[PDB]
Amino acid sequence: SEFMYFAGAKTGIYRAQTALISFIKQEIIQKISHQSWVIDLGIGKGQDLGRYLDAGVRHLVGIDKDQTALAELVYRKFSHATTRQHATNIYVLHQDLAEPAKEISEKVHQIYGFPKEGASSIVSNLFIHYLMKNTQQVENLAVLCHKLLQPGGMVWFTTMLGEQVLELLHENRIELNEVWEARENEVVKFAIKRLFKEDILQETGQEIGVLLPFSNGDFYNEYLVNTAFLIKIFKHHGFSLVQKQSFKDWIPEFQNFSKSLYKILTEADKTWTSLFGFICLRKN
Ligand SMILES: C[S@@+](CC[C@H](N)C(=O)[O-])C[C@H]1O[C@@H](n2cnc3c(N)ncnc32)[C@H](O)[C@@H]1O
Repeated sequence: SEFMYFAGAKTGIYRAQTALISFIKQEIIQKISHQSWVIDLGIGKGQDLGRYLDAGVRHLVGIDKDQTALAELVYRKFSHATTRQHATNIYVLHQDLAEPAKEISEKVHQIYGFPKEGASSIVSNLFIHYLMKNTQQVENLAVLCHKLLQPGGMVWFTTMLGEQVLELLHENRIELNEVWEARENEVVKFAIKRLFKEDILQETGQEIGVLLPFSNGDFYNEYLVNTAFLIKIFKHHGFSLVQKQSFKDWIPEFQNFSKSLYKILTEADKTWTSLFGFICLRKN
């Protein structure tokens, strides 16, 4: 009897760049070590689960809408055994995070043991763009974060930066349905398809297509995150900006965490990384 699985042959040109992203998420998640209640908005397949465990978070609440992803998080938890401090409890909530923030806050608060006052941190990595659809969706996101947090709680966001993408497209003179491409030794490494007519950054609703790597030109559409607009809506809802910084700024520390991968990062890697950034906000 035999079972065989053949993946497409895939080169390693994304080695160093994806190790940089992992290092960044780890340094961010390390900052909330041993907190009692941490909520993750858009937790997916649990890619950050190893990080949350290494940080000793005590109660992780992970919310996502994709039952398939969440099952992979369950398999990941139960395969792969752990025993390091003191053990994190995990609560997975299957929920569409575009629904009214009041309902989502009620379901979360009904999780056995969730604090009436609220959690200590909200983490969301590469998710908030799904909610940049229109003004109501951004307000909903800020009201949901306000309801789930205790005062002084913090929001730890990670996102593609819409200002930088628009600036990137303009400097390369990319018009409506055209594509910016990275290219390395004659292969398209990264790419962005412009899908907005406007030449000025809109609050909400501007789409681009990002190339999915190792596909044969499959582009997946996302909205642009206007971080100015995001931070401004969060300000209207009781949050102060704490920190806002490009992923490119972790590259020097990265040299101390694997000198090897540091030296292999290419100029296309650095340009792609520059499009992503961290944003910390605190509830007043
Ligand atoms: C880029 S992924 C991965 C997020 C994860 N924290 C990570 O860094 O890998 C974004 C996740 O957002 C989830 N998502 C997209 N739209 C959503 C919605 N309306 N409600 C809840 N989750 C959503 C997807 O299921 C996906 O797992």
